[PDB]
Amino acid sequence: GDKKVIQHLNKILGNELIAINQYFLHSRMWNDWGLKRLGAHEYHESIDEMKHADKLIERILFLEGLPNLQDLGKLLIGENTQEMLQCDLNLELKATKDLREAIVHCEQVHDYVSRDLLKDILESEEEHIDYLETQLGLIQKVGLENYLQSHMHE
Amino acid sequence: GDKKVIQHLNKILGNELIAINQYFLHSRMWNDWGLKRLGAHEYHESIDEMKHADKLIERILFLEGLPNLQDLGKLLIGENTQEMLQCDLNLELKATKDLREAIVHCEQVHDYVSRDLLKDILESEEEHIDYLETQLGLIQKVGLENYLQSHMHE
Amino acid sequence: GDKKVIQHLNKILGNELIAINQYFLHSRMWNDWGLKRLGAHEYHESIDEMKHADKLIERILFLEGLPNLQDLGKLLIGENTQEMLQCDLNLELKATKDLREAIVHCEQVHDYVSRDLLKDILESEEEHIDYLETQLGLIQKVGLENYLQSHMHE
Amino acid sequence: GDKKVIQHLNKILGNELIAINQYFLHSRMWNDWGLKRLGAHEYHESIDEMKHADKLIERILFLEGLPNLQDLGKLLIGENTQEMLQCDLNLELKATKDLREAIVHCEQVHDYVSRDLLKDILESEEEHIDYLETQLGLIQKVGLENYLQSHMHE
Amino acid sequence: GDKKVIQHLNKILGNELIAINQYFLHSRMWNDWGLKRLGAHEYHESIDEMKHADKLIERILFLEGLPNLQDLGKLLIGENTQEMLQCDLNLELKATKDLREAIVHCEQVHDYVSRDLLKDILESEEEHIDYLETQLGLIQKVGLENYLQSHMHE
Amino acid sequence: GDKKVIQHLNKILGNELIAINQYFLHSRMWNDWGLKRLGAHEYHESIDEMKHADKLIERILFLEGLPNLQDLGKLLIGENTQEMLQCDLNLELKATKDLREAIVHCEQVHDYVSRDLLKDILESEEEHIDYLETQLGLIQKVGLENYLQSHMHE
Amino acid sequence: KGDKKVIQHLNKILGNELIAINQYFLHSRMWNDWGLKRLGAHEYHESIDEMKHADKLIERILFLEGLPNLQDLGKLLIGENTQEMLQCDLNLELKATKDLREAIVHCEQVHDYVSRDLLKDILESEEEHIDYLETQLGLIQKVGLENYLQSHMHE
Ligand code: HEM
Ligand code: HEM
Ligand code: HEM
Ligand code: HEM
Ligand SMILES: [Fe+3]
Ligand SMILES: [Fe+3]
Ligand SMILES: [Fe+3]
Ligand SMILES: [Fe+3]
Ligand SMILES: [Fe+3]
Ligand SMILES: [Fe+3]
Ligand SMILES: [Fe+3]
Ligand SMILES: [Fe+3]
Ligand SMILES: [K+]
Ligand SMILES: [K+]
Repeated sequence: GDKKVIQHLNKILGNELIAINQYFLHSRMWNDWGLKRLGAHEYHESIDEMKHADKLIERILFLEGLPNLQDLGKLLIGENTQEMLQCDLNLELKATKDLREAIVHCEQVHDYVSRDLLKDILESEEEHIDYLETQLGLIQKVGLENYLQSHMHE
Repeated sequence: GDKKVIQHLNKILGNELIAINQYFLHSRMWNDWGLKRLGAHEYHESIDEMKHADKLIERILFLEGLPNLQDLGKLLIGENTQEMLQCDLNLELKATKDLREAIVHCEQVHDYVSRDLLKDILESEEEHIDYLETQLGLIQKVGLENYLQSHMHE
Repeated sequence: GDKKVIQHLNKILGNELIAINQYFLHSRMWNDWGLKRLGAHEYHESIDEMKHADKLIERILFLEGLPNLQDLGKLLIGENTQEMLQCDLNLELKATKDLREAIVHCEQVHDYVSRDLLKDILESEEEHIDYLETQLGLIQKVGLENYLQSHMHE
Repeated sequence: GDKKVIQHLNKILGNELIAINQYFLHSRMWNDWGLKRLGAHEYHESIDEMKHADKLIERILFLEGLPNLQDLGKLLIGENTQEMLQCDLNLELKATKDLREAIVHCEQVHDYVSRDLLKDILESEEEHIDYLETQLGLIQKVGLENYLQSHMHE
Repeated sequence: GDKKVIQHLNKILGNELIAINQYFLHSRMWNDWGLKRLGAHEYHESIDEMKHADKLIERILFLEGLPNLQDLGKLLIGENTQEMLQCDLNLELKATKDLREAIVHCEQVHDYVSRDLLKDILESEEEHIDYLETQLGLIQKVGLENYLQSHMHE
Repeated sequence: GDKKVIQHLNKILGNELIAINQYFLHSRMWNDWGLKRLGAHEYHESIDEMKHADKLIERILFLEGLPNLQDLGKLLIGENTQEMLQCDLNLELKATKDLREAIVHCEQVHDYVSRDLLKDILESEEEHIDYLETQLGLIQKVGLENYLQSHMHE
Repeated sequence: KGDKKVIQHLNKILGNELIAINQYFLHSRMWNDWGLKRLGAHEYHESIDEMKHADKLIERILFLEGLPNLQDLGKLLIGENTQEMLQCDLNLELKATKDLREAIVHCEQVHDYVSRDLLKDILESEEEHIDYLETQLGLIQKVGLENYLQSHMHE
């Protein structure tokens, strides 16, 4: 296994480990505030990131690298719904950037299986961005109090 | 079966007895107003309190005491959804305090089974607090009329 | 809502609230004593009286008065099976009486729907009387010990 | 069959005929404006009143009088959700009153089956009253636009 | 594992061993006599004590202590029903006492899991006590012959 | 019932009571050590002796003797798998022998039903001997470590 | 509004579960890579138990109005064979067991019995795990390392 691929993989893994904690905490927060629809959705984003992290891990061990679950980067914890979303969105725009750089590297050293995995993960983070923007947009279109009312119940 | 524990059990029973009538009256008031989702939850709060009552009466009789269903304390009856919610919270903060005081005493006299009964009751009373705090929070985040709107239907 | 009708209702409601606790304690006393068939029967009487209180509370609120769950008259707790029965009977003989008086009044002011409610409650309370007198009768016919023996199991 | 009781039945009938049409039109109006949930409720209100009319007609016929389906009094047709609710409420306050006198007369000449019929009808108009009052108050408590909103979908 | 806890556990275990044999013998005695409902209830008490023994054994072994099933204390074998109940009752009073001591010692060295295990055993022994006291109480109220009569058939 | 027969019976019962505790202990020991196929088979051996005891108790009693659950003989506990198996085997050899003497004596006084019951027990204790001897021979044929390995998992 | 020191023990305990979650997950995946699929699966389920404890701790903290700290990750004890891996996990549980015990005493002190109760259940579950670990380790001595890994190839 090419040595920089494993580094790019562990960099993505770093990004997924942050997201898991950022999204989990954010979910629980929304739950404790009684905004249980945002709590459910955010809870699902978090489980998603865990499964990306799992795939990455298996891939690294396969290529004979060392998965680093030790270094946890910086959690972006908002203190209200709108910040909370904007943070996740910032965290995604970042992982989106790193994912692209990795896929480039993989393509360059003919590691097409790793490229494929990254490509799948990227499709999913992009779906997440779509959800996030839409969410922010809807707040402008219906107003914050309404938007929040609509995520009280499931 | 120690006599001071039983004074405690009667005191807790006295609190449940107030909650029952209060919650139930609040339920019927929310229903008369068309706020049926609030009505229905309060009713279930009322019923949960009826089950704790039963538990306390059973325990007391077993311990060879005399359950007091006669002295009924002060109902805190609000006259709108915010006061009503606040009164229930004042009641559970009170009821929670006497629960801890009764627990310390069971521990002291080694009445572990009554300790456990009281702790179950406690945890439930603490979930009720979570509910009430969150509701009050929601009214702030989404505005009174939206919160009430989201509580018309079940 | 005629002002005196509401008094009549709140007064009946007052009697239902005394019946609830009396019968419930009676229930659990019998249960503690190992007379599980009386205890079960009495527990259902206490539930019947709870459903009556509910009907009454709603009607009062519909009539735009204030249900009074704060006042609690005198429980008649007995100390043996025969006394407990005689108590529940005294209490129902007294309930029956206030019910008739309330019906007379509803008729006079033409609140026929409130009268219908009470006549339903009435009938149910006369069935309670019928059960009570039959039990007292049975005790004389089979003897106290036989009668209790037939009420150990469900 | 008493001459005056039949008169009273035909009067109660006249009131039902009016209600049938007023509620049916209000139903279709709310349906036309996209307020499909008021539409549906109000449609059921209309249907109850056709069942009352049918009951009344059979009774008149059994008592050998002539049912009068020819005289239709004044429809109270609102022009917005609030005028429409108030029209129905005025209609039902008037109907209730006629019912009360009708019952008094039946009682007087011992037509207890006609009184029983009219009392059932009465109860049902009182529930229509409870429904209306509650809506009117919901409107105050959630605001006209939130109220209309919650009544768009079924 | 703390050495005094393990001695407590082995002591309790010793109780349960007594109770298993006592309750079982009392069970077959009652069947032999044709009092099958007492026989069957007493059999299930015996079984219950076996489950408690097992759990104790698993715990001791886990705390690397050595389970003592070698020393069997003194049985209290009654000679008629009244006496058999009272024995079981004395045994359960004694065992209760020891359970409470074990629980103090556990809490004190911070063995909160063995505490929990004991608190659960205790509550079950406290239920056996209620059955016991109750049966003794019933022999008074319905008389001895009647009570045995009521316990011939299952 | 012959006075000697009962002594023989109470002796066999004295053997089953040992076996029960010994096997039960051994069982929990193998489960502690993670050897769950031996733990579970040993536990079933326990249950089997519990059933034998129960039959002896019933029979003794029917014969109007006093079952003796008081004297517990000498548990033979091993401290490794090989010893445990060898102990259970020693104990079963000793029981086998007591059973044969009892059978002889029953035949002599013509207590053919007790002979039959002991004969059913005997065939069961010889099945167990078969198992043990086989286990021990399997330890020679495939090696200790292999044998234990083969008994780790259900 | 919960007691400040309780919360601190709570975040502390949460902090222990975040380590267990990662340590256990990596061990699970390593054993999988090696084809020790039975150990893989078991460790995976141990990782999941700890994600669940963490979830309850996060809910409690918030309920008591504190700030859950998912930001500081303590030190993962990664072993490099099956015997070290089990022994690391064991160390990790003796450390967790301890912090848990102190946090419970504190709760009893300030009468927060609902938080005590939550910790007492986590505690039990970690003691269940120590039971498994010690058992596996002892099994390695009784049947031999090679046999033992053999019985943990398949599920
Ligand atoms: C001594 C005080 C009371 C006690 C101990 C008590 C106890 C109980 C219990 C144990 C239940 C069964 C819960 C279940 O469904 O599992 C119940 C049900 C109920 N209670 Fe109470 N209660 C009390 C007072 C009241 C009061 C003041 C009301 C007011 C109306 C009330 C209304 C009801 C109603 C409507 C039910 C539903 C039963 C059914 O519909 O099947 N109770 N109660
Ligand atoms: C404006 C005049 C009326 C309109 C627009 C109207 C409309 C309707 C409609 C749409 C139905 C549903 C039937 C189906 O789809 O199966 C219905 C049912 C019915 N109508 Fe009418 N109706 C009117 C007047 C009356 C009158 C004067 C009566 C006198 C009795 C009446 C008696 C009934 C009865 C008994 C039913 C069946 C209700 C049931 O399900 O039991 N209607 N009506
Ligand atoms: C006087 C001595 C004992 C007798 C006569 C006895 C008898 C019995 C009997 C007849 C059963 C029912 C089994 C079946 O029908 O399948 C049983 C179950 C059981 N016994 Fe015992 N036993 C004795 C001692 C013990 C001891 C000392 C232990 C543990 C130390 C024990 C543990 C158990 C357990 C765990 C069960 C299973 C209960 C269940 O079904 O959940 N027994 N016993
Ligand atoms: C922030 C710390 C974490 C928390 C609070 C957390 C929480 C959870 C929860 C509550 C579940 C649902 C459990 C169930 O009911 O089955 C879950 C599932 C799962 N978690 Fe985590 N987790 C965390 C970190 C991680 C990490 C680091 C990984 C991998 C390295 C991971 C991988 C998984 C996987 C694979 C599942 C199963 C998903 C599925 O199949 O539905 N989690 N987690
Ligand atoms: Fe949404
Ligand atoms: Fe809500
Ligand atoms: Fe509505
Ligand atoms: Fe009866
Ligand atoms: Fe009985
Ligand atoms: Fe629409
Ligand atoms: Fe028989
Ligand atoms: Fe295994
Ligand atoms: K809205
Ligand atoms: K009899």
